[PDB]
Amino acid sequence: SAVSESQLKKMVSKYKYRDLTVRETVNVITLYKDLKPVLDSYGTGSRELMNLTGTIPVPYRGNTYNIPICLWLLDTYPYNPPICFVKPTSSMTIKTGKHVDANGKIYLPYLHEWKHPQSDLLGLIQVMIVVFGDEPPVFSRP
Amino acid sequence: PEPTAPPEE
Repeated sequence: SAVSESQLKKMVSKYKYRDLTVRETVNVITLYKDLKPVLDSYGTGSRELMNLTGTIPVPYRGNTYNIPICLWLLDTYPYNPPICFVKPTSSMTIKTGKHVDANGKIYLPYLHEWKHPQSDLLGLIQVMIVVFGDEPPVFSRP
Repeated sequence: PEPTAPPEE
């Protein structure tokens, strides 16, 4: 159970910067085993984009949580930042706040000033782990 | 492996 580069290259067939997107995607899914590349429609049935869906390990108050996220890579990735969302399961609820809006969209200085090649997905996830470690984007349903 | 979240606090 693993995704080969061939399957990835196919997903980003319509992207403007293919090799760059594939390279970073491989780097991300190798380090973060619970993130998986998925090709799905975004907003319109004709608008297919690849996203990384799954969880990332976030330490909070002495315990590690698998925070559910979805990172949509635009067809202009890595020159434009990904559009990121928290994806709560039925057992949790989104915590609207400083870094999460009403739709679950994530806001971070790293995304706001995103600039290739200094900015990348590995750096973005590292930031998320730190920021969400201070303020979780989701909490369980008590 | 499985999505988890901390309790309110």
